[PDB]
Amino acid sequence: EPREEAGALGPAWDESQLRSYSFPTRPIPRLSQSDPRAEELIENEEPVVLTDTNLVYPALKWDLEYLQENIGNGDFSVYSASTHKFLYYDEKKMANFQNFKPRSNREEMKFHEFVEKLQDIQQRGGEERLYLQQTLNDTVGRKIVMDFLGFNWNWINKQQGKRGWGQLTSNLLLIGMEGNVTPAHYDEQQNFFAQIKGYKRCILFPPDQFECLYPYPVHHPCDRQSQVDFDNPDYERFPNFQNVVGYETVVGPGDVLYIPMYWWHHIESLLNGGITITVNFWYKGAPTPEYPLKAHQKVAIMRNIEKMLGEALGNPQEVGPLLNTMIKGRYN
Amino acid sequence: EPREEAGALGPAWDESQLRSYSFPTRPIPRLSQSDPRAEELIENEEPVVLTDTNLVYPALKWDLEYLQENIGNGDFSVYSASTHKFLYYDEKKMANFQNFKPRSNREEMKFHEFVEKLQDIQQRGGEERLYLQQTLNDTVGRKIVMDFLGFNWNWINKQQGKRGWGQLTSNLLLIGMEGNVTPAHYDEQQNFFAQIKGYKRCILFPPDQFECLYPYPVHHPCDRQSQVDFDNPDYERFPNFQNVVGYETVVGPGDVLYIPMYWWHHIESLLNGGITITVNFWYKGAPTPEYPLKAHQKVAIMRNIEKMLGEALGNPQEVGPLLNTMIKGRYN
Ligand SMILES: Oc1c(I)cc(Cl)c2cccnc12
Ligand SMILES: Oc1c(I)cc(Cl)c2cccnc12
Ligand SMILES: [Fe+2]
Ligand SMILES: [Fe+2]
Repeated sequence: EPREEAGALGPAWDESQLRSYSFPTRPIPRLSQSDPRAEELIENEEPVVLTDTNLVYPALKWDLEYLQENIGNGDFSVYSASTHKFLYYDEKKMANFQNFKPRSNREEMKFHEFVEKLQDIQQRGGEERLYLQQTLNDTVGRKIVMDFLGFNWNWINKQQGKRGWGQLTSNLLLIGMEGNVTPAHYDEQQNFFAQIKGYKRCILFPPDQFECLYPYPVHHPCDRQSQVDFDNPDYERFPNFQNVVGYETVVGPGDVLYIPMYWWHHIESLLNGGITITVNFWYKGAPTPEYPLKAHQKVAIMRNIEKMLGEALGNPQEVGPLLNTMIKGRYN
Repeated sequence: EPREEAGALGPAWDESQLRSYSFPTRPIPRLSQSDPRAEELIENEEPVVLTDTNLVYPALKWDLEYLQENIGNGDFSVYSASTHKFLYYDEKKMANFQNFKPRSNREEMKFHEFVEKLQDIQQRGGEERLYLQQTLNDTVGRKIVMDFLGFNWNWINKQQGKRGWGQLTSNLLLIGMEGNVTPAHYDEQQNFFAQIKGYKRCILFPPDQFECLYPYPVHHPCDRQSQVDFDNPDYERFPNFQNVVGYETVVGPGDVLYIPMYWWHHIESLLNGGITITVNFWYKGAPTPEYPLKAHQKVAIMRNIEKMLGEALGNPQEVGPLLNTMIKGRYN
């Protein structure tokens, strides 16, 4: 059931704001940071919404206005698509596949310019949507640095210690528009996903559902994304999508979602629900210490064979025919 | 056309002694050792029958009687099958596959005992056939050592030098019974196949016909053999067998066949043609020095991925499902 906001301000969100999908899902547990079960889920690399970290307390005041006034005149990466689906591609790998035009084009700008194109689009009721994805570096204004400084570093660094994780690799900041979807993909890093403004539906799939999810080829610029269009699944090409079962939740201002290493996540900003703000924190996982082997290690292996083959053969286009030659009438 | 033996002794063999097969084949060139074209085929790793090496001149006198009188009382590996097809299995790998009973059972013995079971079988018109495959070591009698000593070492060692090949790894000696088939398989070593007594039909396939030949899984005890039963090919399981094209020849006393590294060979002793004797010499190929990649190197690669996977997963039975997970809806 949708959560009731304090002081009776009404339901935070309602069902009609969520897209409809072919697969069932179960709920991710919402817990307190002090709960022993949350700690148990994290070490066990299972998802968990932590409702009371205060991780990004100072950022909760943030709207566009405030950020405009304070982030300063630096350069911000802005992605742009004529549709609700924001398929991230990888630029390095574009060389690997020629018959692939990007359907979502990046563009650098200043915050006011991003806010410009934002207010405009809404004022002219357009279908174009936008995402601001910017790895928070240095150019940022004094107040925002003060906001940053006030994040709950005690809590997060102590999680990094207990999990024996490696180093904080990045802090993306995300500002998007209502209805924005980030299609299913997995990451190699442990992730804390800190919600700030707006509501996001997060659907997660364990790594053992590799077979139902059909990642793009490793050398493909969409490496790590599902090939399956969730809005129109192709059961002829992707029969095992019919078997997919997700874990689902809705995060709002103050919630931190642990997205474990190698879990798929598909993320959507609520329809008619306004802009969204998230900040995420990524940590390199603990290093390798044993059988039975875990699903994610098997995924590591498939990736590695694929990388190796592309090297040995001098050509990523040849990986697929070599793999078929290897299994046809032999392993299949 | 079948070759005419000197002094008009009649056709060496006739068509009716050859089994009938679903695939076409072309002839391997019969050449002289002095011919520049033979040297050109060898360095190019293509097959060639050399008609005048004198490689095993002293052994041409050998029949059963002579060998009995001279090889001495040592131990000789003898394979035994209730059929014409001698499927060699690998003993180490038997652990890897349980639902596999060997259909051709080995047995050690003395030469007279082998000759015993030979004369008997013929006298009692039986379907059981036998092969003597013995890596010539030391136990052998003085005359046979003298025979050995007289082989054309000048010629063979000078081939090893020119080809930059590594070391002579083995000298099998083969004595079999008429109609014996050795089903298609490939070897990793360069091979000189020296015919001595009887006639053998050798059908060879280049390594680029991997796809039509369907080798068993690398961890299978029949690793390196075709899965295809040439006498009853299963075009449902092995569709690309329909595309197979071989190079064929008939070798007799005095002929040496170069079987290049990684070429498939399927070998059959002529029907109604009596016992056969061969001695083969195997050399480790030249070491690796470049694209485009050669078929055999690609075969090296498929083998390696397969070996790696079996290691990483701690279980050869899991190689196949991991490979399918890796290609299904991804590369196929
Ligand atoms: O890597 C990510 C980006 I970039 C943007 C979003 Cl919305 C994500 C959401 C969940 C997990 N990872 C995400
Ligand atoms: O490895 C071999 C054995 I053991 C027995 C036979 Cl009649 C062969 C014939 C051709 C090539 N290799 C062969
Ligand atoms: Fe992600
Ligand atoms: Fe062989």
